[PDB]
Amino acid sequence: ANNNPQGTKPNSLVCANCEGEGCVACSQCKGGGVNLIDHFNGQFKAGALCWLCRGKKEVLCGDCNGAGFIGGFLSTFDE
Amino acid sequence: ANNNPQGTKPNSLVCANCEGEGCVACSQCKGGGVNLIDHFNGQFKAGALCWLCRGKKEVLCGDCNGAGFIGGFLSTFDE
Amino acid sequence: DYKLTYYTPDYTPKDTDLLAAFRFSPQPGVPADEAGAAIAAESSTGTWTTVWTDLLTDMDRYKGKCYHIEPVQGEENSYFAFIAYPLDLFEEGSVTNILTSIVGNVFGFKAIRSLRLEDIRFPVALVKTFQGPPHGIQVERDLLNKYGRPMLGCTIKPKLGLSAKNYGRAVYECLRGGLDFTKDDENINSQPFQRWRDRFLFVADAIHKSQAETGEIKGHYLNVTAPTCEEMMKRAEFAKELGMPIIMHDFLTAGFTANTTLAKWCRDNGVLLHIHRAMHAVIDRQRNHGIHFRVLAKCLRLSGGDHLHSGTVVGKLEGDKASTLGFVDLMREDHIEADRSRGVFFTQDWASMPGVLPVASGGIHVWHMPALVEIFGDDSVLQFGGGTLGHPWGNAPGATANRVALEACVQARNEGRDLYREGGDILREAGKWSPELAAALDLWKEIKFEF
Amino acid sequence: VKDYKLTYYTPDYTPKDTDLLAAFRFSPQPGVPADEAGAAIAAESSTGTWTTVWTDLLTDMDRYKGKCYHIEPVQGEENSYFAFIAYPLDLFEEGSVTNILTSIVGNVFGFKAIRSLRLEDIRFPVALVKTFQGPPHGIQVERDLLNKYGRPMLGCTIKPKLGLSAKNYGRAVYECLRGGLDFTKDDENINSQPFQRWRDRFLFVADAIHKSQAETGEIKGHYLNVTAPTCEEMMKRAEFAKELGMPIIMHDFLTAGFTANTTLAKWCRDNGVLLHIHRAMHAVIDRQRNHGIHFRVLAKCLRLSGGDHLHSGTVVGKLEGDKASTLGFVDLMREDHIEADRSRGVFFTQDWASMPGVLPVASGGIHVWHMPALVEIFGDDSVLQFGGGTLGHPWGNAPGATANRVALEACVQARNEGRDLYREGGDILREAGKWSPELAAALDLWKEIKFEFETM
Amino acid sequence: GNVFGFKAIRSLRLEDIRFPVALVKTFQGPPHGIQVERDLLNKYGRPMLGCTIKPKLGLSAKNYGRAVYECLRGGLDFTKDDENINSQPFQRWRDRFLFVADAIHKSQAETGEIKGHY
Repeated sequence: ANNNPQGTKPNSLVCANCEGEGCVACSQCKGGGVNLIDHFNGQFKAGALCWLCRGKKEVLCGDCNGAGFIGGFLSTFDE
Repeated sequence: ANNNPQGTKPNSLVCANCEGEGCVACSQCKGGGVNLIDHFNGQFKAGALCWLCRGKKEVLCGDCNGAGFIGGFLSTFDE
Repeated sequence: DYKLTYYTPDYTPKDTDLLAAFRFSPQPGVPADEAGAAIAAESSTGTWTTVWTDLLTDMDRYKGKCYHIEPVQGEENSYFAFIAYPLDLFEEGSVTNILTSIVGNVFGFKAIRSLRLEDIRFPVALVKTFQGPPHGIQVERDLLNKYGRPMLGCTIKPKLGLSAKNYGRAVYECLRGGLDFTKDDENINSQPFQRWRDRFLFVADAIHKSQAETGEIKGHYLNVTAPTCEEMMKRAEFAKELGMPIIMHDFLTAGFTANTTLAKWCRDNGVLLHIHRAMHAVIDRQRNHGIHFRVLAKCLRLSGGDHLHSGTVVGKLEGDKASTLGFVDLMREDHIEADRSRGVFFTQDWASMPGVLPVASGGIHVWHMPALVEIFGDDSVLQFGGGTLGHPWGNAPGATANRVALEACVQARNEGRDLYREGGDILREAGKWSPELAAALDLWKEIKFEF
Repeated sequence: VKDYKLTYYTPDYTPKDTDLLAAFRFSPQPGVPADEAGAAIAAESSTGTWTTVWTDLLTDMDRYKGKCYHIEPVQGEENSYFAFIAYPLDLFEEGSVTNILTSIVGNVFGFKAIRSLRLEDIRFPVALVKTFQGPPHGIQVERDLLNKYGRPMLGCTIKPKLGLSAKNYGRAVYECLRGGLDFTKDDENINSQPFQRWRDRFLFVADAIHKSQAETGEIKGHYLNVTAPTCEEMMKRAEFAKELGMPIIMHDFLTAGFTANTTLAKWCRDNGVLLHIHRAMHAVIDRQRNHGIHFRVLAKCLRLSGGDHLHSGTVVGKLEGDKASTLGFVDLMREDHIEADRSRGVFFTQDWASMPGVLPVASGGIHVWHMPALVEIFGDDSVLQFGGGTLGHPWGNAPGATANRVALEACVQARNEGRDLYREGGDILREAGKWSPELAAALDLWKEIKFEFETM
Repeated sequence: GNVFGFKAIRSLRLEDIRFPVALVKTFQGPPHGIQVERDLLNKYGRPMLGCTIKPKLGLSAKNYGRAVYECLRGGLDFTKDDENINSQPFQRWRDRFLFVADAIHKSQAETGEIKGHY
């Protein structure tokens, strides 16, 4: 996925990564919904649900934590 | 003597009127201690102690109330 | 996020919404609309999205909505922002909850240089759940039986290093002369050189003597600010047992919980409460960061209090004088229309809640008597510092000087004369039948100017 | 005092060990000198006169007044000075913070001949430290009670949820506590509000605590918010919370005041619960670097009044200029003797006379990739609050708690074994995220830091 | 504590002791002091003087009160209860307190000063 550590739009406050959505697409199944490769040893085998998103094709975003912007008690450190 | 503003010294917080003494000389008995004219008909006239300063030769400065400077609390909270 | 969902510029606010007006200055690079939406989101659920709120379709019932971001003229890189909060976010009877919910963590936002809270509007639905002033204005003017003129008070300046015996004697001298109230210094509680029970005893003795001697009703504000709540209640109960009619408190160092507790006690036990405003310049002195004082005056009128310090307006330039007149009107009156020229941002209706009494202080003397008498009117108290204790003759002569000057000015205002132009003339024709007023007019040489 | 040196600016004066010292940073109006402004600040904080007209009326005086004994310019800024002032001990009541505040910062901040004034530090003598109570329990007693040695403590706040019933609140608390956390925390602005009254919340939270603690075998807790309109309500809430058997409560020491905080601290000392202090409405007082009251003064006043935990803010994302100040005032509230050092903001040497310490709480948007740094900066005498880094795990709350627990234990074990934690955090967390799916999912959801050359 | 029982010394005596200010400031001290006590009394300039009642035992409550009244009317300031008279069978305490209060009020309203009995 993107490699912005924690970045906004050029002038706006909207976080660039999620574009203000607050949610991104799963990076394991690529929005597919089912697992593709066996991952650990065989307890997560291909054909079943995705091991990460549990079958929702949509996860939260790290830089902007569910807040459509950068700053505040969710995305930044409290002083 | 009757200069309108409270009048701090030039570039100095100290009040000019008393020059930091906090006290001035009586402008009625001329620092003498006894009356010079009759003021209230039949009550305060020459011979006895000054009617204003009661014979102490010194009164409080009008500009500052003993503060010794103009911007304090006893003086300047008249905004 | 081209849609902001928090900046609804066409939203009109209800009559059960709490409105707030901020003045903010955004960082370089950030626009104004998004800064307003961010101020609306920080002081509520701190999200623009709906990834948590959409738990079971329980959305947007507990979020604020910016609806006006007009800019302020004169200054640039500085704007006004209006915000509307629902009513079911706040609890009843608690001012701490309102403060915590609004100004809790918005001031620590990172994408703004500075942020100030200028006004606030409480709906009637929320005004009716607080107690308010214990007594008010009409009741506290009927209890003391003083009609048709301001009240007179004196502060005792030789604060520290005075035995309780001498303290009582000074109080007796001042009250016997003709004043109404004496005030206890702000930082005199229980120091080792003068404990509080002794002070209370001798002050009560002096009050009883002077009141039985002069026929009027006298009083002394007794400072009950304590380290805990048990000590505060002990002091208040003892001051009531002696028969004292009024006490004192500090609502910004002791807090709002202690002030609400004391206000409820004072309502139940028939005592009047005077509120001193120490430690207030720490919050609101700079015009670019803090909490304007009219917001704290409103919060005080809500929680409790009968008198309130407000500061003189005799020497302010303009705007500041207009601002102080505005937030005096916000305290004494019952319905205030929006007039931005004198601070008031929103229309406030108090639903027949009693008023609060302004107090002027800070080094005023007899020559200021006309101006004050026509600015604050007759619903106010006038505190004198050195203007009473500095008379060349003593304390009782200074008391009588101030009393004579005040009654002369008010009698001259009643007849229809003008106090701006010929106030000094009134004082001069009054300072002929009395030596004390003549000595006072000769000591304070300040006849500065009028009109 | 026109050309006389004012009897308030005595640079040849050295203070006693029973004097309260204060350091102001001020900037005077155009035209006014520096020494006169210092002497005027000294005269405002006490008897407001330079002369002897009022005071010396019949006997001795000049023993209830402050003395500015040092003035020096600030380096890097022009028209900005430091003034040091020394007050006697007879001016202050025994056991009251309200009195110290209203006697020092009472009405000096409104002086007209000053553009701006800030209170940078303060020094209480031991003779005054001994008349206060201090923290109810402290650090060691608290550690013994919770029975948690070695590691920092873990917590989670249910922050971005406002409108939940009481039962779902208890359910979320249970899922977090069962997963492996130690403390759960209320939202800071939750009280008895129409959608969620306080007694219901207390009941269901207590039930969740009992269930989880019984089925996991260790002591767990939830900071219940007992902030109230009056003191009767506050005492009712605290008594009912003790009845249920709760170990810890919460309070806001700036909107409720110092009288209520002192009363609550004495109650907590008598009844044996721990007190967690939440700093709210503080940026109103100390954000601008030119006016207000810096936060180390309030941290000292809280250590005096009462409190076991205190919010202090993280340092993972600050400049060294301010990271130094934060580390300074974190040492000012854990140790017992702090030597003067201006690089870390400490102005005076403070000795605490065996008074216990408080516990720093580091909160606000932190996730697993910060766990190395936080473990080596704050040490292991602290609490770590995870707001969003826990409730946002891709498949629940208990897995998020388990992920955070695993990461913390991995980091502290690695620190014990001698390895570094600045050049070796990433590979530590990646090696630990091998035999646990929860930590792997947590590492993939958020993203690494990559601070700088090799360290901070 | 047990230092006085130490068997390797013949005799031991504690002569003085110095309390630091840090420790002095945690005690209450005298309830009133000297200034306060003088102020309530309003007795300035002279040492106060008082009496003790040595015809101690056997006296009823009323004769005790009468002796106190006669002594206080003469011009003394303080009168004193006998050190070992608390609630003996011949004279209980409530009756003694009653009659002593009566005598104090009489003599104080008669002369015009502030009288007292320990």
